[PDB]
Amino acid sequence: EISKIIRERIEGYNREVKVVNTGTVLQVGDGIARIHGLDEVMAGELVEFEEGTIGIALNLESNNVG
Amino acid sequence: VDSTASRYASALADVADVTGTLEATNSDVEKLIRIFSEEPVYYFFANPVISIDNKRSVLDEIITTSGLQPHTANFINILIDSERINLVKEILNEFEDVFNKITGTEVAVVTSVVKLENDHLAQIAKGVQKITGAKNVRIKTVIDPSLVAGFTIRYGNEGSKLVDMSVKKQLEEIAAQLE
Repeated sequence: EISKIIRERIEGYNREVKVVNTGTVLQVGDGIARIHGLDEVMAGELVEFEEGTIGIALNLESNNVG
Repeated sequence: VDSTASRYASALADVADVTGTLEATNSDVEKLIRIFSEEPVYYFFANPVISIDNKRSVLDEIITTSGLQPHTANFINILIDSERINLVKEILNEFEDVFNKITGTEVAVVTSVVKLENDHLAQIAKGVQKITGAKNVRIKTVIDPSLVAGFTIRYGNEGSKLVDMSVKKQLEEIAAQLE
């Protein structure tokens, strides 16, 4: 059984990472990034990065987004 | 079967077998399965984005409350280091099948329209240890109404070998009258 401290701790980590319209970069190589998250991004949506680069979402895989 | 989920579970059982904690380890593995059912708990461990360092600290706290076996705590730590926490659920389920093999036990499934008594279960266990060679036999019951009256058991290494007499009489009589 998970205690009350450990339940609110994991949701503390989980609440932060799972933002609604945001993502996290997993890989970058030679013109393509794989993004963790972006759960509500749609096929073909423009996707803006933190340095400022713009991307287009093509592969909406079940784990990540190409 | 030999897939990565199966491969890891087999290792976990082998170390328990060596150290004679097969009963002790099995309880802990059953205890883990309750832990990782929760969508929120499983998601936290599984996703790549959450930092690995944070995962260990949380994992250690979880282990302490749980009071898991010393190897079992390692085994999860090994999974986390080697990235295979995305397939924990497959691994945990796989261990049960391996654990029966080591004991020499066998599992059986018997199903009925209405609940039944213990002596019937013991005699089905007798027959399954006869035709199977369980060192020991094991049994499970699932009440399903859409049959007529019978019992169906299900056994083997996988959930494969099936004998029954409820509706197989009726479907058999359709397929025997077409003859």
